[PDB]
Amino acid sequence: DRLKGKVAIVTGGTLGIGLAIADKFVEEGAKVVITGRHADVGEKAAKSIGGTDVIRFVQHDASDEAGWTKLFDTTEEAFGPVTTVVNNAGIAVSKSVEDTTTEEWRKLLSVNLDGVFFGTRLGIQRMKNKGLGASIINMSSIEGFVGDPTLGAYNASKGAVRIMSKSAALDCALKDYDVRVNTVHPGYIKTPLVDDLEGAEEMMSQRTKTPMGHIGEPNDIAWICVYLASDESKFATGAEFVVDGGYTAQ
Amino acid sequence: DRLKGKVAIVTGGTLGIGLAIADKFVEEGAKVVITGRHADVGEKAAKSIGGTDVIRFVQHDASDEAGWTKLFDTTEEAFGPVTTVVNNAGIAVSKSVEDTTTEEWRKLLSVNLDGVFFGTRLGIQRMKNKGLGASIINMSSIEGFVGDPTLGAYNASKGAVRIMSKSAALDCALKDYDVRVNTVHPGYIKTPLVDDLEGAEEMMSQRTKTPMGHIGEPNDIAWICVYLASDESKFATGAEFVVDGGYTAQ
Amino acid sequence: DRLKGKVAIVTGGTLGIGLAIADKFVEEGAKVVITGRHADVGEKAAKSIGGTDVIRFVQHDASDEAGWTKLFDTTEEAFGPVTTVVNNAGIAVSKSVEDTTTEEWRKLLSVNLDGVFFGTRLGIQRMKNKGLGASIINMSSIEGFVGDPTLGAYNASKGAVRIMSKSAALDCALKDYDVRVNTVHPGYIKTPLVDDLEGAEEMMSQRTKTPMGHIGEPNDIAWICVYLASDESKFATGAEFVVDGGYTAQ
Amino acid sequence: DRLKGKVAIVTGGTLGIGLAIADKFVEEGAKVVITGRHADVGEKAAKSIGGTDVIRFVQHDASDEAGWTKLFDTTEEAFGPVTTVVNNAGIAVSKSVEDTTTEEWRKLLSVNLDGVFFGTRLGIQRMKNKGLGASIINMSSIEGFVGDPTLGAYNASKGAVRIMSKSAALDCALKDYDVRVNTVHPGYIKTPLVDDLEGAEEMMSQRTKTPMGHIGEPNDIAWICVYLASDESKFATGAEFVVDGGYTAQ
Ligand SMILES: [Mg+2]
Ligand SMILES: [Mg+2]
Repeated sequence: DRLKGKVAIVTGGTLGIGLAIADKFVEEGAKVVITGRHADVGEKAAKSIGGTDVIRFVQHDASDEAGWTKLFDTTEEAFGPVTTVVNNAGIAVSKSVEDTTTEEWRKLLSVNLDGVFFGTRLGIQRMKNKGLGASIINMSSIEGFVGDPTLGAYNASKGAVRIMSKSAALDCALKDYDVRVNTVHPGYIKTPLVDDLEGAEEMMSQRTKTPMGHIGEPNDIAWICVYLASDESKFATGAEFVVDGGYTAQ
Repeated sequence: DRLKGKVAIVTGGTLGIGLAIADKFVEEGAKVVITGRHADVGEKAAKSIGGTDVIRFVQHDASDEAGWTKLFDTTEEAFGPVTTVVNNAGIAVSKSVEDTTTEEWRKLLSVNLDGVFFGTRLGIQRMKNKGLGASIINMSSIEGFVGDPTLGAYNASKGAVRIMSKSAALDCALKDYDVRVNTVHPGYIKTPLVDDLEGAEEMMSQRTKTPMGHIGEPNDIAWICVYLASDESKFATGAEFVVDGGYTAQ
Repeated sequence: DRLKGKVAIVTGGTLGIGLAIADKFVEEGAKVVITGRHADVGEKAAKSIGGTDVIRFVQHDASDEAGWTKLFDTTEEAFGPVTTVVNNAGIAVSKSVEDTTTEEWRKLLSVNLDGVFFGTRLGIQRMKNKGLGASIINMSSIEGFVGDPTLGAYNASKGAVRIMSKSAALDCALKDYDVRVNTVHPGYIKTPLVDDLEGAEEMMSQRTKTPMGHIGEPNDIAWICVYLASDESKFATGAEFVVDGGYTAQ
Repeated sequence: DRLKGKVAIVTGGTLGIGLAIADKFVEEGAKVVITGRHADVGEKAAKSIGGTDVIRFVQHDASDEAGWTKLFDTTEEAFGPVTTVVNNAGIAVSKSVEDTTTEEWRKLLSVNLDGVFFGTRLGIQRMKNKGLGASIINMSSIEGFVGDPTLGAYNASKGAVRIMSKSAALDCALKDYDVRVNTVHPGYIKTPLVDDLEGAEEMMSQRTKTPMGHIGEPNDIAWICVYLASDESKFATGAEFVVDGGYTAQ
């Protein structure tokens, strides 16, 4: 068990990428709380992985600052001290910077940026100085690395997460908090969200997009998260982890 | 005159970096509108560079979305079609991610991020398809590249500006808008803000910080902006320009 | 066993980083050939990890092009088809670009650059199209990311390894070779070489160097290589993996 | 005259990119020595820009270490102390890492890497501590940033130049040598070399390659070199300058 004794919060954990991360975390012996906006989906999501001795659903909107403090108390009350925060909750808008409304601009940043900030900030306050091998894993993207002309606000959010985590990682390092902070940069990953977008996977699978000629699967992101959640990565902080089938290598 | 016929809006243009950018722009034959929050500082700032045939002050808070539209109308009414937007307005908070209040978080992002978004978006809408050699120059930072443990929210903002601008450049490139978008990444620059911070220049001048052993001067940032504003840089877009005395090279 | 059925060649595998990589690889069920220049060191290195059913020493200088072919034949004869090449062999010279003799320049590049090229090229030729989950792992450095004023030729080499590997990954991806190529970028790692350098660990442990306040240990590099060698990382190619205690994050 | 009093050596200066750099340098008032392997081409190249009071051809192979010392003596004897070295000489091979012969591997690195090293090293020794506003400009590439599956050895060379220059820049900075070192990263630039390759510009102009939909012209690289050669860039060292029509921004 590579995550023995670990206690993790995975936001957006009821579907797609966060679901697999949750799945593999429990598999490696961690206790897990997954968050989502819908109780029915969330409960069934948690149950699909295991019983309440290893995983629980908690309804939480990642942009809900007050809820974050509650989320931590509930998790600790369930499983004990939190060791791992995976800020995975995120939304995407398909708009150019030119075509981005302010309502869209602020809605997306509310989840993608403020949510990652709330979880990082709270995670540091709660996990520092307890010798937990604590780990904050902030879900950025390939869109944190390069631009996409139709993902303006998303790019801003993922680029914001990338460098902020470095800020967080340095602080924790310098203050011996025993908290690492890192970013994971998924390329295109096959999720039900992508399967809803007609022709999207086909677009993403083009060699000019993803060199390997296919997009990834949620477990590809899950395994890199396990590495970063485990003490195997005790010397890695402030770094970006790219799993994109070669998207950003060209 | 390398900026002949250019018409520029320089936000935060009444002091430090934006002041010199304005100064050199007029020197190269551009017409310039500078923005600031204080009229007494702003008017005198404009007068120190030239008369109203080449430069004007406009009171505007860069986080003021509605004001951005007024700013464009006033500039075009004064000088004709805008060819150059310099998103330079920005504030800094000296707090770790851990110690960052949400008010500080939102105040800083409102100027540093929303303001760059407002000016980029409006700038694209207003400058596209007019064959102006149009140029959007977004002021990021060395803090868009690496972390600083006491600049959490600032890192987030400058990282957001870095990758969003890339989004913007691609769209403009792909759509033949004749608008380039680029980022400038100043290192430590001697400004009245820095001279107000006791011992700050001395900290920034340490070789572990700035290899050259001194910090820069506003004209150092001014000249790279001129390059980016002129048609000498017609093939440069979506790229980052670093002037930091070697800060990020180590 | 995360490396079940894997067959690996670890160059420079008799000491420090390559030693632990070899150690953990066998631990995860891989068969391993380690290379070195000295038989007494090498044989004992192999014996310390296991018997000849799981690990063997082979005397080979990584700059030895002809030897590379012998190395592959011996490994396959011993263990079957090679699935994993770890280009880890490398030397360092403590000279500025200014003070670098051409002999030092060429000696270092012969091991650090030519050796990684020889092993990548041969590895691709030998491992492609066999459905092995084949993985080339090229040992770069933090010195592939940023400069060091007293490591001129080393920077050149590690920067060469970083971008060449990307070339390699794309080709393998685009041609469906089933070979991934990635780079690992160790920061300062406690090795017998470092313990031989008086005061070196102390210099590397300074917060201006390594934020965490200590340097790493060979197992820190070992575990990221395992990740990259296993099918957990099947969607990762052309990417850089940084384990440096935060060195490059500031 | 932005290059008043400057004395520059431009290798590969008889054609394409180096030719324009030479052209614009003289235009900005610098004295220039251009190098090439053919006397007839070189002489006519120099004459096309001006008389021997402002530019001279010198036959030199950039991989010729001994010749470098001669090149410096001849230039200084002609125009006085050298202030600017532009390492622009370079060759490309269209081979994958897999398909790269060692003869090709070593030939390309001999010009692209050893040549840049010889010029950087010699430039530092000769230009330091003379208050010349000295500038070393090393021609890397977009291929110093991302991989290309058919430019294996080229990628290695341009990635090597990128990080080595940082090494050089840090050293000069830390030692107050008054020498900056920087890299320029051309994307696709229309040269007679490209015009010789059938369908190449058409390939390079595809939106999936260069967002702007066309490739650049030698003067695009020329102007960024002028900036870096002038004292306008006195605070820029160890940085990469990307002029690629958006190639690397996606
Ligand atoms: Mg750094
Ligand atoms: Mg790319």
